[PDB]
Amino acid sequence: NTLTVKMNDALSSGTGENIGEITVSETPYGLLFTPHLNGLTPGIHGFHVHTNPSCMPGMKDGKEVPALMAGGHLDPEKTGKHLGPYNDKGHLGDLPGLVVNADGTATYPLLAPRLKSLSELKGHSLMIHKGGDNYSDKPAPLGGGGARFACGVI
Amino acid sequence: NTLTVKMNDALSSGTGENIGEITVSETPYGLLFTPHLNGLTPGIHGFHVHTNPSCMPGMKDGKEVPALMAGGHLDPEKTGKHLGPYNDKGHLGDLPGLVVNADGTATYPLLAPRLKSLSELKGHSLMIHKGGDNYSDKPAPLGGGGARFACGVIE
Ligand SMILES: [Cu+2]
Ligand SMILES: [Cu+2]
Ligand SMILES: [Zn+2]
Ligand SMILES: [Zn+2]
Repeated sequence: NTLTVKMNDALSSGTGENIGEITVSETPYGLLFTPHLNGLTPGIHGFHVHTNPSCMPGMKDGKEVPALMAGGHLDPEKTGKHLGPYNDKGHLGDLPGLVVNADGTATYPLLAPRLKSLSELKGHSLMIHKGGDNYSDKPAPLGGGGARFACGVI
Repeated sequence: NTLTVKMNDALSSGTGENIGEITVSETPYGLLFTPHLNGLTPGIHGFHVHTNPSCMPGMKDGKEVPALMAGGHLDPEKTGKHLGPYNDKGHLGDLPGLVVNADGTATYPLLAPRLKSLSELKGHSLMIHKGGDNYSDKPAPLGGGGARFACGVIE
């Protein structure tokens, strides 16, 4: 049982290059996200599930913002707080930071214990930000992920 | 709720330099291993709990092998299979691969959902191998961790 999520670079002018795909599976402890991607800045990237089934860019006060139409972080309990994949009090869509190797690839598997079923990701999207994620709204909001680099509807 | 384990480079002649410590904490989802290490090769390293409370070098077939006395991967139900930290059918000691940044540091926290109490780690050891870990015995046995680079013992 799997979900193959294709990921594409998000541009302010639209959808860019494909950079691989992410395969999600169920384990006795939660959903496992096993990436197979390339062309990413080495390091740890914010990685979250967003509300809307779209990666389309959008205008914000007159400026085009990449993958803006994705909406915010999946948060069916309107917590309104970014606390990470290990805190039952924040965004349910908060996944562990994506690990990007030194050669630009991402292969390290990520476990999101709070997510249990493949039906929970239906009608949403997976996002990879430019920045990292400190699993909090301080000092920088939303973990400090900043701009949206790549996105997948799934 | 916390546990600290000092890690030391493993050499054939004995215990080497200290490279920091790993703090283990209990969470509603299992044991969390938060490393504070340095002096590792960038990338992903095999990271597992080993049976024996020892990091001393041993010898096997003509050579001195670093931290050999630590024994094998903690496997209570003698599965004999290295399936990773999310598979109940393998080594209970199988932790997620250790993430080492580009500057040789290790800080990325690792969650091992299969362990729920600090007590389960008592009388064992934590191991950091030279190679990675694909959570399988194929193509290479034991996720391909290979040689033992650093080790720490525990109560
Ligand atoms: Cu996000
Ligand atoms: Cu090992
Ligand atoms: Zn969030
Ligand atoms: Zn193992």
